[PDB]
Amino acid sequence: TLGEKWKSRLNALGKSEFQIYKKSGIQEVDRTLAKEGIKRGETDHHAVSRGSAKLRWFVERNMVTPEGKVVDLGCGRGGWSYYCGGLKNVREVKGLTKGGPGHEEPIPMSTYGWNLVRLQSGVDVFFIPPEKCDTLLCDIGESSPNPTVEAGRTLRVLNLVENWLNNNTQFCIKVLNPYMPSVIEKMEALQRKYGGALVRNPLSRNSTHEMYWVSNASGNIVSSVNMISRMLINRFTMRYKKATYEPDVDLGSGTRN
Ligand SMILES: Nc1ncnc2c1ncn2[C@@H]1O[C@H](CSCC[C@H](N)C(=O)O)[C@@H](O)[C@H]1O
Repeated sequence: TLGEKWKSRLNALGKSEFQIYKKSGIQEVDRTLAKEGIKRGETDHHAVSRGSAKLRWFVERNMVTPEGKVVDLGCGRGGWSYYCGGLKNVREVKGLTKGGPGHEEPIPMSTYGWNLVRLQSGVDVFFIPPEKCDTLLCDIGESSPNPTVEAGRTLRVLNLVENWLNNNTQFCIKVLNPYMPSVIEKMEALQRKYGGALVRNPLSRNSTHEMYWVSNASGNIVSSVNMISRMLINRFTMRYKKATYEPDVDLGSGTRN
């Protein structure tokens, strides 16, 4: 497929060439100071990761309207959870991850609405009973040189999420590899059953073909992905181009009643 061609080409790049391509013409969050602040123990204002700004991109465009009880599957440090904790119609946020050595452990913060957020690692979302929620978030998906490996991992995530959804469910779910036939088929059925569409976030690096399945979006799946495969391929042709930066998000401080 067109995406697989992109994948072959990506795997043939040298080290230096990869790092450059990875950032060419993408959008980037200015994280220097937020990171230095967290390192000094600062728990107010800062986003634990660039995932906050990433999720904000979708939310400010109403592609996902987090509300009620939010479940963040694979929350990592908590970037997505903490951001939702400060959102108007959100009442509760539950984030889950593996954590442990060689894995991202959630960081305790005092950002706005932190008291509405509960994080816990040592949990493998794939084998715990599904819970009820109003919005389901999931940013799971480890990339690999081999697209068939990504296809399976992706299909696992899609089936995992299919269990946590009902209808009225707001959702933003990462789809690591959306171009492999197997994943495309699944997405067509899921779209057919739960709506929404796939969207490319300008903050995603060129090194990944990741797209997110957002509930409040529309668009033909096959058409979605290809449009993006062509983009990523075109970006290979770029010379001496870097990312455009933007200020990170300020998450406030304070509790919510
Ligand atoms: N089976 C599983 N169960 C729980 N967590 C998992 C998992 N597989 C992967 N993960 C976690 O999924 C996380 C995805 S990266 C998290 C980004 C987060 N949205 C943020 O903005 O900070 C990784 O940290 C990984 O540790």
